[PDB]
Order: sequence, then structure tokens, then C-alpha cells
Amino acid sequence: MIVPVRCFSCGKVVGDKWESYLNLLQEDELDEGTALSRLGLKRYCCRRMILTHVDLIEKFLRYNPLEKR
Amino acid sequence: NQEDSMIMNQSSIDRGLFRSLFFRSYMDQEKKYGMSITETFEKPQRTNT
Amino acid sequence: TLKYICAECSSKLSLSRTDAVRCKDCGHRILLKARTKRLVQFEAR
Amino acid sequence: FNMKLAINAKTITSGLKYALATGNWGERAGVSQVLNRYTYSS
Amino acid sequence: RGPNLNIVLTCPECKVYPPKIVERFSEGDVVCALCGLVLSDKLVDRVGEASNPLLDGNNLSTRIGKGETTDMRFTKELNKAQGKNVMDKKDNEVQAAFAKITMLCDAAELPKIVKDCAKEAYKLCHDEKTLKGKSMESIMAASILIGCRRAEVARTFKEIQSLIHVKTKEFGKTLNIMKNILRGKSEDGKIDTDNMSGAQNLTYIPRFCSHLGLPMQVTTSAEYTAKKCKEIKEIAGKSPITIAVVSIYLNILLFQIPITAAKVGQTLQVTEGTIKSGYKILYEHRDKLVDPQLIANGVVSLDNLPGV
Amino acid sequence: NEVFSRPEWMILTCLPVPPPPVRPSISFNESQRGEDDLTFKLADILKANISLETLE
Amino acid sequence: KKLMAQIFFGPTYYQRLRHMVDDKIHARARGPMQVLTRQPVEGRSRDGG
Ligand SMILES: [Zn+2]
Ligand SMILES: [Zn+2]
Ligand SMILES: [Zn+2]
Repeated sequence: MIVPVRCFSCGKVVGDKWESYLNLLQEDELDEGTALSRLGLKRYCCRRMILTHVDLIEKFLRYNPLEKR
Repeated sequence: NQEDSMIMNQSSIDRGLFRSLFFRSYMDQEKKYGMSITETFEKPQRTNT
Repeated sequence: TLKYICAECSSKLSLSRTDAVRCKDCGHRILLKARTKRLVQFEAR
Repeated sequence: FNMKLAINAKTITSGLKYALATGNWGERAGVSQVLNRYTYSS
Repeated sequence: RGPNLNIVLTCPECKVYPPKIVERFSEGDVVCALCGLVLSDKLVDRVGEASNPLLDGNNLSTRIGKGETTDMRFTKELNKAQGKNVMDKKDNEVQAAFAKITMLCDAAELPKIVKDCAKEAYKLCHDEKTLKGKSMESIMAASILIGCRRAEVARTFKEIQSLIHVKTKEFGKTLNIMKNILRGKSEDGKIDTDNMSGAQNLTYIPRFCSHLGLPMQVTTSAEYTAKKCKEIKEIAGKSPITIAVVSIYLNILLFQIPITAAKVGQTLQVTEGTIKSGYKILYEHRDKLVDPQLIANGVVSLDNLPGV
Repeated sequence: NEVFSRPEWMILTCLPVPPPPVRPSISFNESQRGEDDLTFKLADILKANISLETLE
Repeated sequence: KKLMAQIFFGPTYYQRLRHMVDDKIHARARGPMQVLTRQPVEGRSRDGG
């Protein structure tokens, strides 16, 4: 639903690189491989965590809140 | 892992690997048995229920 | 009385056992009960 | 003659609902089943 | 007047009466709460038929139908033999009345409870000396009218008369007779609440507005107007239908919906003169017949109401 | 068998009625009462038997 | 220590199925009996045998 905080295999913190990953892809016109290496994810266990992630939270946010303050 | 079994990583499980939700819904109605007997939603007391 | 919330217009209502289940503002017939205001503890594991 | 009683709307409504709510088609079985929603592929 | 045949489970050791008994459903045991002694073990939690004890009393019957293999000759004669039963004939009349009540209620798009109440009302008040010289049509309509009132979905006399062909004379007399029967049996063996009051004009407004297609905001305002409409003696004695319809018409012009008085009367079969005649009296109490929040907010202004 | 099985006894003249345990009455919500299928069949036999007695 | 053999190592897609042990484990020492046959009822959810 949202980017996992840590890598499952080794526990490296990858939850703080989602926005950076998206910025590299969009603004810098970098391919997925270069963006991951730029972010410092060398082990393919970390690469798949960010490469294969699906951001479903954005889809949920389209719905109006059930309770509004 | 013999005979179609497997070994999973506990650390990966702790971090949230293959961890899912589960929702169960319960339905109930205030049936009205004709014209006299009827039901209501209430917190019953041991002295009256 | 207890407080309920409309499922469409998000109106926060207060209903009694005699009041009919419906939104007095928009008329929607489904009301979501308000979340508890009492603290609930969770483990971060 | 009362047209409101000559034509009963429950015959069409009840028959279609019963045939769709249950599998029985008529008045074959298993024609209608509860849609699976466990996953999108299902 | 009969054998007791009653068993009370009490702990032989504790001897405290009445006892504290806990039913361990999962363990299927009845155990004393004080000492833990088990008083009864091996507790018990399609091979049956759905039976309704009240509307059908104690009547058990079975139908004869075709199977995987069957000759048509046998089915016809057996059905013919079954019909010619003297004892089952008496109950068939009540069932036949129930079937017609079901048809009338179903054709009216009424809820299931309304149909159930009508059937039950007929059964309770049938086979009585008072209601013997009254047409069966009036009996069914009165029960249906009674059933609607009980379920907070009360209808009008004209609404029910549209389906069941019965004049006002017999219907009103039958209803008064039917009401007395229920009231007599009620305390003797509840029945009515503030809903049973004849006027109850608040319940009709939501349905009348729906026919006109007005928004719920107009309907809510009409309810408030009708609620305060009973404080004026000059119109308090008017029929509930006129009170509700006139209140609806007043709010229609207040909110400026392009619906003329002719349409309001035509759809609800209320004379146009009555609508204008009633509106004139209500025009003198606009201050007390308009919601205060709505006027304060500014959605509706009293200046928008035409004056004569 | 003379003692136990005679040909005449294959024709039913008196019908034994099984006890309630064989045909228990179940309850779904305990405000509605349901009866076993055997109970209705026994009721049908009684209704038919009474009808025949009155007719004859 | 090194394993004398080399392991086929790489990522793979796996899916969690609906079958979980917590929804199948059940035991009964005693419990409710059927009204008709007076034998242990059927069903884990009803403390059956
Ligand atoms: Zn990693
Ligand atoms: Zn609302
Ligand atoms: Zn004890």
C-alpha cells in the first residue's frame, strides 16, 4: 500500500527513498536501474523492494474521508 | 522443507513479509414477529434477560 | 444519546433510541457510528 | 375492472429475483453464483 | 390443573436456592458456579419444516406433487381426494382470506410486516358475532389499514380504497368494529400507541412530497410547517390530508418550485378550492409556520410567499 | 413364522406412532417452532383417517 | 563454513493462499450433541467432533 520501511531480506531502510526514486525517474529522466544505483541500493534484495513496489495509497486517497473534522 | 514444506525467514516476517489483513462482517436484524412480539438492540442486564 | 456520522455528507449527528435512522440534513439512511474517544494500545511489532 | 389488480407487478419482480437469488432457472440449477472477490484475478 | 412435570436444577451440595448456574455450551455441561459440580452433561445444542405458530395456529398439511417418475393419472385423483376434506375446509377459508390479503398487500408495494399484520388482524377478529353482516372486502381493507398504522407506514382511507372497492360507510363501521375487537382482546389477552391516532399527518408528508418530486429540504420544511400547523384552531379541525397537502403547497411556493396548485390537487385528489382556501388561513401565520434556521440562514424569505 | 411373521400382519390395521425423540422439534431462533417431517406425515394420516371415519 | 555445494539463488514471485492453520486447528473433549442422534455435532465453528 505504501513503501515498506525496511528491506525484508536484510532490513536496510528503504522507506525514505520512495520520493527520491520518483523524482529521479520523472525530473532527471533516469532509467530504473540507474536511479536505484544512484540511491545506493546495490543488493538486488533492496532493488526489488523499490522497483516492484506498487503505491496503492494514492488510489485510496481519491476517496473522500469517512469522517471529517 | 521436505515433502512440499518450506523454511521462512523470521526476520522477514517481523518486518512485514506476507503479512495481510482480515475483515469479518456480522449482520443482524430487529425482526418483528407479527404485531405483538418485536426485538430491539439493547445492552441486556442479568436481572431482566 | 449516541453520536453517529452520515456516510455521504459526513454530517455528525446525535440519535436516541426513538429517533429514526436517517440524516436530518441530507436524508441518507446509513449512519456510521463515531470512533471511540478512549485510548487503544498497540504493539509496534 | 381495476387495472391495478388485473396486472400484478410481483409476478415479474418475484420471479426474476428468485431465479437470480437462487440458482434455479424457471417458474437448471447453479446458473447464478456469488461473485468471487478474494482477488482481482479471481 | 395438570401434572407439574417440571425439573429445577439445584446443586445437591451447595443447597443454595435459587442456584447460580453457568451453561458451558462449548463443554456441553451445566455446572454449579459456587462449587463446580456438574448438574447435567451431554447437553444438546433438512429434517424439519418452517411453521408459524400464530398466523396458522396448529395446522399441519402436506402437498402432493410429481417426482422423478410419476404417472399423471395418480396425481390428479390424489389432489381431488385431498380437496374433499370437511375438517380442512374450515381452515381453508382463513387461508383463502390470507391469500387475498397477500395479493392486495403485494400489489400495494407494502412491506412484509404490513402484510403480516393484516393477516394476523383478520385472524384475531374473524369468527366473531359482531362481524358477520359485513362484506369480506371491508374486513380485508380494515385489517390492511390497521396493519399499515402499526408499522409506522400508515396510509390514507382513499389510498386503500383505490385497490379494495369498498364505500366509506361499511369501511368506517367495519374499522370501528374491528378496532373494538382488538382493544377488547388486548387487555383481556400491545395494540396501539400514539401512531394509532387518526390524524398522524406527519407520516403522510414524506410520501406526498415524493409524488410531487420535491427535494428533501422542501419535505423537511413541510414537516415543520405541519407540526406547527396544529396550533391554529381555525385549521386544527381540518382533515389530516388537507393539513399536510396545504402545508406542502405553502412550502412549494416558499422554495419557488414551478409547480402550480392544480398539479398538487390533481396528483393527491384534493380540490383546488380547498388548497387555496386553506392557504389563505395559513397565510396569516407565516411567522409561526416557517423554520427559524432556514429564514435565518437566508435560503427562504417570507417575501417570496405570494400574498392575497 | 407363526410366532413372529404371519402373512396377515403385512396389512396395516393399527399404525404405531414413533415417540418424539424419533421426530424432534427443532428451533432456529427459539421464537419460531419447527416440526419434523414425520410429524406432518403423521398429522396427514390422522386427518385422512378421521375424514374416512366420518364419511363411512 | 562454506557449503560444499552451490545454491540456486535468486528472486521469485510467491503468493499467500487463503488456507491458514489458525482457521483449521480445533479439538474437542466434550461438547454439544445433535438433537436427533445425540452424537457430536458437525463443524469446527460449532465445537463439533
Ligand atoms: Zn536488502
Ligand atoms: Zn447526510
Ligand atoms: Zn454447588
